[PDB]
Amino acid sequence: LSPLALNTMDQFSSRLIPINYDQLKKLDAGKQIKLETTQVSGNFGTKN
Amino acid sequence: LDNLSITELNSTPEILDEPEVKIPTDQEIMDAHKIYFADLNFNPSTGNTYINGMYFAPTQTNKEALDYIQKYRVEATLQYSGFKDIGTKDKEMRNYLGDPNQPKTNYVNLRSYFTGGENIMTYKKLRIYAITPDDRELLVLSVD
Amino acid sequence: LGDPNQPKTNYVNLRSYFTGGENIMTYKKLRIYAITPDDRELLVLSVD
Repeated sequence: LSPLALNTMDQFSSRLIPINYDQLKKLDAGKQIKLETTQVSGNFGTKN
Repeated sequence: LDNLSITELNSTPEILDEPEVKIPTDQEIMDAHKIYFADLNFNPSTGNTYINGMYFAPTQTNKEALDYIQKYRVEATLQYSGFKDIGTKDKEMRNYLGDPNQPKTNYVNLRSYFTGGENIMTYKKLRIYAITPDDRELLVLSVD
Repeated sequence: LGDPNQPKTNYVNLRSYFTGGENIMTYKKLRIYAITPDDRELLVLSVD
């Protein structure tokens, strides 16, 4: 399956992720944006 | 014979593989810059015809070599000063020849370099060195 | 034909092809191939 898309930053998924003019110019020069995972939130299962 | 049947079969593999990075050689990088155009400034007083910038035309083969190169280093000749280095700057990726229809290709904006505001003369010495991510510079354009 | 009333139809933008900004001459050789999704091409236009 294809990867999932991440293009919102607000809590309700209604606001896109913007960049500046200079950051856009850096992107036009071939520079690449990296992604770093800092933490993950998750659940485990038990028996009630 | 026994148990003869006709069945439909379904299978949808599309590509199952992806191309390698295939970093260009120096010769390919040099041939990617073989075709170029010079953006000129002509405000008419007495044949001014000063350089504004430098294009690099896209072909059917030089895409991966052109997107491999940024940070062009330029040594040009100013109107009052002589032949000197004017620093290193990133590329700009403008539409070829300013045409809205032509694709975006590498553009060297010579007005943003470390000149003292002086124009860059035409038909004089002019050197542009393509700088790879491997920190090695290659002379890709020579005008004398 | 640029008519707002006429429907949208197939158009070939020859200004966007891999030319060096050069003009394309009329009443000279000109061939256009239609490429099917099956990677099959057909000579649908010829001008000499």
